[PDB]
Amino acid sequence: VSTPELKKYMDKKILLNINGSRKVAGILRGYDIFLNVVLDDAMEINGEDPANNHQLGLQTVIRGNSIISLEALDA
Amino acid sequence: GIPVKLLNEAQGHIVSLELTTGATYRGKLVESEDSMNVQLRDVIATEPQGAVTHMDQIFVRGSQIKFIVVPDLLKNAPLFK
Amino acid sequence: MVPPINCIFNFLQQQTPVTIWLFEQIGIRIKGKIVGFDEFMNVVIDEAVEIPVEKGTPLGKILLKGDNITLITS
Amino acid sequence: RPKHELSRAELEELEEFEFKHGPMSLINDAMVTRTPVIISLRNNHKIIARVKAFDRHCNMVLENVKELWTEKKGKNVINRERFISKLFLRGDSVIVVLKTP
Amino acid sequence: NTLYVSQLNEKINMQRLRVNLFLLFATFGEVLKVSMNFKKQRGQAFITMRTIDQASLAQISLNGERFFGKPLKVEFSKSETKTL
Amino acid sequence: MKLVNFLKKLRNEQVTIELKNGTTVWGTLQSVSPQMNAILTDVKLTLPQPRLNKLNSNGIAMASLYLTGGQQPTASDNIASLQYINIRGNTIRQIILPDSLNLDSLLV
Amino acid sequence: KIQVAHSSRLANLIDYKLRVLTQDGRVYIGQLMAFDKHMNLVLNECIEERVPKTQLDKLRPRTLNIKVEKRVLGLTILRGEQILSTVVEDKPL
Amino acid sequence: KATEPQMVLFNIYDDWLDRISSYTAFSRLTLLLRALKTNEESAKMILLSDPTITIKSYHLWPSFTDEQWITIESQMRDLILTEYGRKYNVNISALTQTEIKDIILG
Amino acid sequence: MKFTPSIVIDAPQYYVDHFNGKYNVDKCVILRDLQLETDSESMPSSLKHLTHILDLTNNDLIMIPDLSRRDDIHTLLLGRNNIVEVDGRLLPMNVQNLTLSNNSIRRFEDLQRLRRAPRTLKNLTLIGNQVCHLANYREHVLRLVPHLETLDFQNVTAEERKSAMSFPR
Amino acid sequence: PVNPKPFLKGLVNHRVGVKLKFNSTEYRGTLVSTDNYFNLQLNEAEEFVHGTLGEIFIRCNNVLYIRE
RNA sequence: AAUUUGUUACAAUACACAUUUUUUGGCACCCAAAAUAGGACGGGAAGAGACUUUUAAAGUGAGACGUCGCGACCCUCGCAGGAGUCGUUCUUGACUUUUUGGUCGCUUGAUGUUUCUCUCUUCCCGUUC
Repeated sequence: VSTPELKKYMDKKILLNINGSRKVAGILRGYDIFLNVVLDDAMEINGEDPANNHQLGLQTVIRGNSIISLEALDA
Repeated sequence: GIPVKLLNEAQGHIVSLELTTGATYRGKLVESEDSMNVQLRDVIATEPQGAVTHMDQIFVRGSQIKFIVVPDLLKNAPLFK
Repeated sequence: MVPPINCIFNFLQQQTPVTIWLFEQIGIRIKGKIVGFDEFMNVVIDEAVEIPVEKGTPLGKILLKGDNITLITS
Repeated sequence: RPKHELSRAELEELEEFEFKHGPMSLINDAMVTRTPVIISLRNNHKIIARVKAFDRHCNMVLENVKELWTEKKGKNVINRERFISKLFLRGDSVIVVLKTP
Repeated sequence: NTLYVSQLNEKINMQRLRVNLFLLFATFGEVLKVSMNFKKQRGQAFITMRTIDQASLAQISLNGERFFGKPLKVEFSKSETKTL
Repeated sequence: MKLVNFLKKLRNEQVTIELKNGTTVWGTLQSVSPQMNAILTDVKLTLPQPRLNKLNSNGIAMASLYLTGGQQPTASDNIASLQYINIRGNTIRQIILPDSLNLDSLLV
Repeated sequence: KIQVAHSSRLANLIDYKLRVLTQDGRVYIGQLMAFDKHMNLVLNECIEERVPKTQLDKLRPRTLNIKVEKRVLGLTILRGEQILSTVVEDKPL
Repeated sequence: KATEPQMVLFNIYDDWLDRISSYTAFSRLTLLLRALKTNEESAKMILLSDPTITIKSYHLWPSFTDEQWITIESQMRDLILTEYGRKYNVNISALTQTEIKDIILG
Repeated sequence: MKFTPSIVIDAPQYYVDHFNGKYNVDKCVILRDLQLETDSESMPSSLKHLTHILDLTNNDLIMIPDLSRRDDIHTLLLGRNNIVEVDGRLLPMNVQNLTLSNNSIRRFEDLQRLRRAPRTLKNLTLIGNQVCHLANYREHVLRLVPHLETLDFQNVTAEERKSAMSFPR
Repeated sequence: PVNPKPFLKGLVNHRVGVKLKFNSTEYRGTLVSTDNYFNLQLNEAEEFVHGTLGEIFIRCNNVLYIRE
């Protein structure tokens, strides 16, 4: 019905937790009414910052159902 | 419904959040929608295991929210007439 | 802005291969060529293989439900 | 064609078609012919039940249904059977339902 | 109704102090307010009662009573309480 | 057709509402909402004992059962008795209705 | 203890102190004020009570005394998704 | 489901007559025929009571090994025994075979 | 008059004690000056309604006994009661405080009634009782109280608790 | 450019396996009909997790994927 | 020389909705422990074994978040959710200002999560046959 308001967030590098375990960081591109969030230059954060972190793809889309909290690391 | 309208009445005030993942986000509420998904400003975070951090801005999905703590003085607010 | 399902339509026509993560309970991730999709984000994948989490077996042209979708990643 | 375009009677003809011609026709033909059905729930407990009634959400009324549930701890198994004369079953728990010969 | 206490042990905790006060004042009458809202401590506590008579009695009896080392200075309040 | 409209004619009957937790509720039934929210009156709600060398029962259902305030201290097994429980609709799994009532009259 | 009206719905009861059960095994006790279509309700002065894991072991079948760790949170708004069942504790002031 | 007059052939006996001798199976039929009136709803409660049981497609009766059927007909008699009994007000012990037959046949 | 069920029913259970819990019951027309000469009978009429606090202050009660299983009850105010002995097995796990000021409890009678506990109460006031005057009464009360958080407003001194424990050993 | 619904309309009365999300169980059988929600009906199905099953109804929420 | 009837508006209840944001379920699983004909079970205290620490002598499985508490060589004055203003008449509305505890030890507060590995003797108090 109503679109979520991310309007200040887009183009800013953002960390968001996928499910209980996961945390993905990427530059937010677009979003929809289900909160499905597509972002680019995705990276999967882990305990060891440079080591266990591995990039996903040039463009990644996320189902809004697996989104828990969304924090922007940015202005 | 009244429960969501009270959340809209709590904008700009310090509120507490319990996500169903077990964490606790206490801080100032900037935005809220009728889907109960809110965004909070200058918020202290408590992980499910107790580790506490601080983040400037946060957006949470309403489906993952469990309870929201609202400043008590909203109890007598006109919604409940 | 690039709406997410627009991006998926750019996965359909650009014929780029995608890896897609499922829910954390199932323990497999699918990868293949996304052909077409519905409003519910349930997608048909041509030449798909299921990898447990590289010896996974090839699937086929397979319809995958959107309820179990977590990530769609190129 | 989406459902919000149709009128009040077109939904009734649509539900009549879906029950008569469709997947749930397996249950409907099972209700009229008095054929016992096997139902697996999410719980993992299987009921052999005769269907008095069913519905869109798949919730259904069964009479004389028998419940079969096994449990194991450290690979020690026991099979338990429970008989209830009347059952109303909410449809979200079920997964597979088969029609016995 | 209200009775403004003074000259008491500041070293004791707030909630505990309140509890103690409640315990003390239950003999005279029904204590409406457990502890003073300001909670500055160091004696300053307003024991709100239901009846004035009870309050009066309390004032009479517990004037310079030994509570946590020091003698409590009982006195009637200037302004009426918010609850009353 | 909404089969929930059947349950609304079962009012004032002894029933067991067997929930998703495994918790079972015996009680007299009152008005059932269109979402299948079921409100009962005099209810004894308990958890079955899987025997199986005393395998551990539901850990969440025991806590939720003691936290109703209706569990009495001297109960040897795990039960609680209380008046007026209101149950959300999505929690219900099975409903065992009495043997006496006839379906042919109520299922119309 | 307290006898609720034999036919009383969630609308009939207001300002009664309730006892709310969630899916996670914790309880919110307090005065109900509003509620909604999907049954997310507003409690006035609410205290969440929880059962200790050692306490949960004690609750297993054999006078029991459980130490129930609880914390006070005023004027909350619950979510209908989490709510499991509701019981009445007291009657209004 | 028939909106038109027509002749239709079906077998009342089904499994039980096929299993057990013909004199006895009519008697088991008559024990049933009295009973379903006295079983207003418990019929489908008692006949389906064993859910393992299924009705054959050609046949009408629930096909079974016939031991519960002897239990079914006995329970059904007791329902007939009480319903005939309660209207006239007789004790269950006072009921005798000559009375039990008079209940069956009358 | 005598503490009946009707009286209990009548009692004002509206104004909740906001310090802790809810439902601060005052039995009869008013528990403060009710004049219950006999022991607290008909406790079942309350039926553990609700740190549930009951004020029995300014009443004739001789014995702190006759309670029904009350899970909620955490606070007992018993001020101006002619208490002599308060031995019971009902209110054991329940209860966090006990105010016994201006009563008739004996130094030996109070000690005898409890019989000792591994853990009990948490707040206790025995002020204006004959026993408190008695020599080594504070030491005897600490030994009897077993575990205790307070003794007549002053906490049993940590060192005093240690010495009392040594006396017990 | 096939989408899901025409893909199910093209898979009618063909042999299709369906993997459920739980035990990695797949029902292999001839599809009969589908609903709007993609409820499934199957004939001559076989359960793989080894058995043979005459007729099957599969609710929409429990299926993981559908293949031919 | 207040009651009843009719009409209008508002509020509440029931006629709706299985497709990621609440009600047609991501569902379920760690595993194992009492039987007899003076005896068990719980709680508290003491001793010992095995654990830890120092170079024989010291207490009881170990390592990590918080939670409110026992001490204080510190700070600190001491009586006012409420307060002010304006409208209005003997206490009401509209508009503005914004919680004691601020901290440190704990010579083991006291106490819950989460990973790994493998108790006996003596006294005191309650319950049961």
